[PDB]
Amino acid sequence: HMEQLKCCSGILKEMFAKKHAAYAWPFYKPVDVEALGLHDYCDIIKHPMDMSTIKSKLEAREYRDAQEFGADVRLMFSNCYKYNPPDHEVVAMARKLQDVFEMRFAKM
Ligand SMILES: CCOc1cc(=O)n(C)cc1-c1cc(NS(O)(O)CC)ccc1Oc1ccc(F)cc1F
Repeated sequence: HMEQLKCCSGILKEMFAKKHAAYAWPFYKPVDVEALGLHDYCDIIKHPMDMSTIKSKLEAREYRDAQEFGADVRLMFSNCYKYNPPDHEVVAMARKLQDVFEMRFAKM
């Protein structure tokens, strides 16, 4: 249980690294509704998620097991697929970052 949570920090650190930075940058900080002009984001997305919030929740003790961590990382991607159109640039970036997460998260 304790060993799994330490590995979860390693997955988040890889996602934050310069290697994946080209498609991981719109997921670093929370979705800015006022700056981008996304008036209906809070209406459609009920539970918003970002890499900084997952990092903060992990830095504390919000997740009991790795499954709770995974559910939050998958929520971040699910929010991107629900709100944005299927042909948007951020959707393709979410798929590439999910490919990185799913590969490392499965190997534990
Ligand atoms: C209209 C798309 O807006 C978003 C919806 C969404 O679901 N996500 C996860 C992110 C963004 C998003 C948020 C920020 N700015 S921010 O400070 O909030 C985060 C750094 C910056 C870019 C963002 O996306 C893109 C927008 C245009 C483009 F050409 C490619 C993009 F990738």
